[PDB]
Amino acid sequence: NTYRIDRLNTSSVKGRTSGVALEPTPVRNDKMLIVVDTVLYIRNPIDYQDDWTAP
Amino acid sequence: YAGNLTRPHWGGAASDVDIHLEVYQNEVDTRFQYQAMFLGLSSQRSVADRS
Repeated sequence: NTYRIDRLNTSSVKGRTSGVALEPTPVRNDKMLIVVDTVLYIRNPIDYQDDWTAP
Repeated sequence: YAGNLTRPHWGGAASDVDIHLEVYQNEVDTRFQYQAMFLGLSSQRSVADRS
């Protein structure tokens, strides 16, 4: 009943000068879900007598 | 009476007294069938699936 689509983020450009360490950055992610849980319906009962006395 | 008491009595018990013979069965009886009299003493019009 579920359905999965992954998501992903982006990194950011950073500057550096001579002897400066390159700071590592994470790239976050996640997931998304779509869950079917409801049943749409139409329920129309016709009695026998009304059937026998109407087209 | 020459056989007297000593007789097999197929379908007995102990001293051949209990009668437990198999029962026949074909059909059943119930209330007597009645046929509607007013089928011929009344016009039979039918509004089947119209109104």
